[PDB]
Amino acid sequence: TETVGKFEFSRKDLIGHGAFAVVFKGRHREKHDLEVAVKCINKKNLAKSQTLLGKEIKILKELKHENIVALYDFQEMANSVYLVMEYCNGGDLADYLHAMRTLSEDTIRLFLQQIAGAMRLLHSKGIIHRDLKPQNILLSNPRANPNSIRVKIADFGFARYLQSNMMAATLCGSPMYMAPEVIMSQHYDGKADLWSIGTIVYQCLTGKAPFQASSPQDLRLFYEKNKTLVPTIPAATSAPLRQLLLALLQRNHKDRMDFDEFFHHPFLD
Ligand SMILES: CCC(=O)Nc1cccc(Oc2nc(Nc3ccc(N4CCN(C)CC4)cc3OC)ncc2Cl)c1
Ligand SMILES: [Mg+2]
Repeated sequence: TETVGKFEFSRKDLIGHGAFAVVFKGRHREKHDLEVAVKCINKKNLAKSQTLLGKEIKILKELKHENIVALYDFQEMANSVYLVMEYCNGGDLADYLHAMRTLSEDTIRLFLQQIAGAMRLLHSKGIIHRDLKPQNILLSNPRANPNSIRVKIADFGFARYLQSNMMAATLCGSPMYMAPEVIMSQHYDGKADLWSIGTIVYQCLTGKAPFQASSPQDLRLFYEKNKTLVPTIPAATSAPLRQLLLALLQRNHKDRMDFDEFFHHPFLD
């Protein structure tokens, strides 16, 4: 039993062991029914793990939202960092998709409405996530309201503030979810995240990536050679969902849907 402020956990109660964090279940030390997740350095990748967890503290201490995993406390030192976070008892979207194979439009809509709510806060704060993918979208059952299941965006280790007249250029994220401009080593902005979201939505709908390749390098070459990208959308797809996907999965960020359009899109009614 280790303690971090008013919280405790045991390293028996593993949640998961990523390359840049190890996460354990724990609880408040007074209020034992308040569950938490405690994120720790992965010493196999100490320097990078420490950097990412420090960056996550900097971003998350500024974000309170129902659809973003909450940072309850943290403890940063020269050689160790801990985050104490809201426990998401439903696990990740990736595991859910692995079981469901595909999601109905109504479920996509429920989840996407919540993601958009989170993204509205990020966009208003000038923050880009840069690693949106099903492994970083968590589910929580916190319930006498309709559709009480909650989506929570996690893993802000790669996120940054981006001033509204500036472009980012750091290469980070997961190749299969990365916007073309990102993986082609160009300058990008907040619309890179909208591509990632479009690819998650497409994956939920069809069970596949919109643009398949054998490796990151292959996917890059594919985007380089194809000046327009058109995802294959099933004929059964509703017209608002088809239009949303086509507007999100535009190769060129200038042509891609922007935030205001995304938040007010007919599909999300
Ligand atoms: C390798 C999986 C992992 O550790 N992934 C992850 C990714 C992002 C954040 C995170 O931390 C948290 N995880 C949870 N919950 C949670 C997260 C992941 C799972 N998995 C993921 C897939 N595995 C195959 C099974 C369990 C189970 C979980 O509960 C039940 N709740 C709060 C935080 Cl801060 C953990
Ligand atoms: Mg961009």
